[PDB]
Amino acid sequence: YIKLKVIGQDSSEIHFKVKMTTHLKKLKESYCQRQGVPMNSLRFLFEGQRIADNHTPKELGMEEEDVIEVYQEQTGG
Amino acid sequence: NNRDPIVISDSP
Repeated sequence: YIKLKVIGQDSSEIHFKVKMTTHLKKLKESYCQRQGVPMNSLRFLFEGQRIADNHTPKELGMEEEDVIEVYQEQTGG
Repeated sequence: NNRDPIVISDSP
């Protein structure tokens, strides 16, 4: 699998174990559901760009133990 | 350390 290291605001090493075949859409929502926040509230940043709902770990250049950031959106949701 | 591994379920 692919372990994505998400940088939490409280400095947490969130290790998301994703599957190389599933769209990041299901991963993005699952992250929100786990933290107890609605989707569109947090933006996932990868290489400066933000992961879209139609993005897959196959593109961009995602690898094992990769680093991904998460920040709150200006809208809050 | 504060690393937590998350495993989800792949479903359409």
